Amino acid sequence: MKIPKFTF
Amino acid sequence: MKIPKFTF
Amino acid sequence: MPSQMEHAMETMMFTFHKFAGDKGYLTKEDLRVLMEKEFPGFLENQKDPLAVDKIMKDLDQCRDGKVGFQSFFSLIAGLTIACNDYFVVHMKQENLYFQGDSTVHEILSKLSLE
Amino acid sequence: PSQMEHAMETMMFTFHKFAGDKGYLTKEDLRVLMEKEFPGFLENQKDPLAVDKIMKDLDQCRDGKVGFQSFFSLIAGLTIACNDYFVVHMKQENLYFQGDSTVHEILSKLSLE
Repeated sequence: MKIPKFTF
Repeated sequence: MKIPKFTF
Repeated sequence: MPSQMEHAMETMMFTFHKFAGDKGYLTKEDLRVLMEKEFPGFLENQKDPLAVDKIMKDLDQCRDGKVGFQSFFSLIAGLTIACNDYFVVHMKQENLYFQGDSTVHEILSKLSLE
Repeated sequence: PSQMEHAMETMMFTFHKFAGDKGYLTKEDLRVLMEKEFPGFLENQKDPLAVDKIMKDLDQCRDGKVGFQSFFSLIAGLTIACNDYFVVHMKQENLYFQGDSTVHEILSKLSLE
């Protein structure tokens, strides 16, 4: 499963 | 992501 | 008498089907509506009007305009895993108590798509 | 009071409740987590090694420790399977299922491949 990356 | 496989 | 985890899973299942409807998948517009209701702050907070289009593009198993459940789940994985990392870095050491119906909303406002 | 944001909090805080300060789950922590959060599930498996097998199949799981993304891949695997089951047997079908929890019911129909 590919997962989108969110950053902070 | 690897995902465990469950069946039915 | 479902456990907390069982109810959370059910929430995610049923949320997908609510916006997917009978065709059983989400269009981009479906996903936009889903996100505006279920992650109220989120899209608009992004400084990018193509945010949903970019997200749609980066969702596993998602290639001809259609977002299936597995693809929908990868979105939730990305968001939650990023929320967790923020929580671990910035919040966990700092309090024993955390507000329900509040903390993930607060953390989502700190996130931007890569 | 978004239901999705609530569900995410549940998943995050469930992991940390059982992982504690060390910030990961052991095999024993996972067993205790599953016993409470998926009541009946392991016992329904006909297998005293079901948890050991599950761990083996988790993502980024290699040294006896289950981190959060690993934990999430467990939830993903169970939820995706429940959804396939639901779509096939409960959604269009038509329904009149009167249980309190459809996910509890579907979980009693799953096993690991």
